[PDB]
Order: sequence, then structure tokens, then C-alpha cells
Amino acid sequence: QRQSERRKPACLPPVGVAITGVPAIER
Amino acid sequence: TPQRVREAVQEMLKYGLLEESHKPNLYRSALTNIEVVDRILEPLDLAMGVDEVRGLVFVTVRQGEVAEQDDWSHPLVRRQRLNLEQSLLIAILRQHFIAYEQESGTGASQALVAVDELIPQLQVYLGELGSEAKERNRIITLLDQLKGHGLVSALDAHDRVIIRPIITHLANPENLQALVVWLREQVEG
Amino acid sequence: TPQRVREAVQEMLKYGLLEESHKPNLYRSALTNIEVVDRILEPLDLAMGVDEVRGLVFVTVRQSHPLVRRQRLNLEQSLLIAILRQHFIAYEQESSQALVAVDELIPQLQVYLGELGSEAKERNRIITLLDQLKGHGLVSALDAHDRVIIRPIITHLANPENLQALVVWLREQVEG
Repeated sequence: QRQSERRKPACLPPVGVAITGVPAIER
Repeated sequence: TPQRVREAVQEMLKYGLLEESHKPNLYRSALTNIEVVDRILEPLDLAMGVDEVRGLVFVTVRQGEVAEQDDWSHPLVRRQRLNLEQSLLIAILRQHFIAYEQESGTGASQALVAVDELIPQLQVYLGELGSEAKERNRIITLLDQLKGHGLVSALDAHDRVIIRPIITHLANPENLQALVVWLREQVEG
Repeated sequence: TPQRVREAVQEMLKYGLLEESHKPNLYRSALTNIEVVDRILEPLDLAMGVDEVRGLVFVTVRQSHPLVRRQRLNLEQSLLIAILRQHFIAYEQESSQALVAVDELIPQLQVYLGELGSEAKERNRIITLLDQLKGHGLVSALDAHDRVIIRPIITHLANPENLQALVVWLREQVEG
């Protein structure tokens, strides 16, 4: 019932990591 | 460096995973060059995970010598972390995926779940709201948040979602054991 | 693989640009290991470009790329890009960092897009355009005295094809 606990970060590793969108060089 | 290997590596880095049922050629190319792909991904602190039974190839953070690197401070990781609510929904979806995968034989199909099946099981834990529209909004928002991690799809015209097989490598027994230990520590004090 | 080389490569891939003034250690590590960086970025169809005049390290598509998205910018952004480029050229011809005041660009924008009739409207338009260019990482944060810093990357803003397109569009806008 508390929003503080519902948004508390859990422990689960990043799986299927996509690249950070782009190398930040649009051109 | 062969053209096919580069193409497959770039595609996998772009999307995060390769599935045999959608991109068979790239999957075959990346499956037969494990050493080359590992050498390519070593400078970026990334590794490739394989699953031949389900026909899946995904990308994970390479494990370093440091005892705790937290795996989320890697520069190339762009998503946010997972909170308790999303972990609970992921556990429910994993149970549904177990049920789907148990009663299946040879052939290709997909794991489809309707929202009305998900609502009461989440009501058991979270609670109950007054109207039905409130609960529908809550479930839709949670599923939209989970779509950003690549675990589900967008809602269909018949109000259903598809559970992606990648979840079977997010809620594998090791990660589940670690999560259970952490949650037990959190609850008891 | 040495740790500093990997750190520099990952930082460059995350941001796309490296400046000696900001991260001297990464700049030194990347500049002294050109062949290693080229070998690392070869499978990704990327290459490293060096400008030791300003200490700028950038990434070019060696050869429309799976990892890179192409974008197109409106006239309201194109003319501001031209103004910033010519201001930086004027600043570097004077011989650090090019400082441009907010009020300086207001007449230059008004003589091409007309006058909105309100100071607040001009300020909001300038702020929105500056934020949009901040999204592309072309200028630095706004200073206290309503000033911005032009980054050296404006020198390598694009190939001469885009410079010709920019000057043609600017001339057409001046024609009105």
C-alpha cells in the first residue's frame, strides 16, 4: 500500500542488453 | 573479418538478441562463431549467452574480477532498474510461461495471455481498487513498462499479450534464488 | 586488453566525442593506441578520427548503419546551426571556448523568421532551440550571464555536402 516500497529497486541482472540506442553521432 | 559475422554481431547489438524463428541465417552465423564473437565483444565488457534448446542468442554484461560490479553501472546499459512491482509481475508471467511450456509438443506457437486473467492474481497481492477502469489502467501501465525491457509485446485487438522467451533467462533458478534471499533479508528486519 | 583502453573506447561509444580538456587520461590513452582502437572498432564498421588541433576524438562510419540513426533538421534549426558555425569560425579566427550571448542571436533570428513582437516569445524560442541543439550535444550548458559555449565538434559538424546545403538554404532565406 506504500508507493515507497513498490518503487524500491530489486536485484535482477540486465539480460538481453540492447546497445545505448546509437553511438550518439547522428550525422 | 567476414561480412556475415559483422552483420550478425551488429544486428544482435542493435536489438539485444537473435531468435531462430525470425532471423535464421543470422542465428546460424552467430552460433557457429562463438570464439570470434567472444573476442569481438571482449573489449566492450560484454558477453554472448546461447540457448540451443529454445533457439535464442542474447547479450549480457561480462563478469569482471571485482566482487560486486552491480552490472547496471556499465556505460552501454540504457534501461532503468527493476522495482518490486515489476518483479512481481515478472514472476506471474514466468509462472504462466512454465504452464505454457509444460503442455507443448513439437511445433511452433506463442505464449498469449489475456489481461483479465492477470488482474485477479495481482489483486491478491496489491489489493483492490474501486472501479474496474482503475485496475485496467494499472495493469496496462505495468505491461507498458515491462514492454520497454523486451519481455512482452503491445496489446492486440483481442486484448492479449505475447510473453517473450527471453524471460526464461531472466528468471532462471540462479537469479530467482538470489532474489528470494534478498527479499527474505528485506522482510525480516 | 588494458583497462584504460576499454574505458576510453566505451566512453567514446557512449558519447561519440572525447575532449582532452574534459577527460585527459582517456584522451591520452586513445591517442597513443590508434591501431588498437582501430582493431577494436573494425568489426563494428566504425573508425576513429583525431583532431589534435583542438584535442577532439570522434567516430566515423568507415566504408545507412544498423547502430546509427539518421536525422533531418528543420529550417528553424538549420539557420541557428549556420549562425553558431559562423560565430565559432569568427571566434577561432581571433587568435579557448566560444561564448555566445543569448541576446546576440535574437536579431539574427528575427531578421530571418520575422519579429514575434514580444521579448518573452523571442526568449522562449531561443531557449527551445538551444535545448534542441543541446540534445544533439552541439553547445554546452547556459552560463549565468545568458551565455552558451560552442563545442569544437562544430568544426566537424558534417561533410562539405551539408555545408553547401546549409549555405544555399541560408542564402535562400536571406532572399526571402
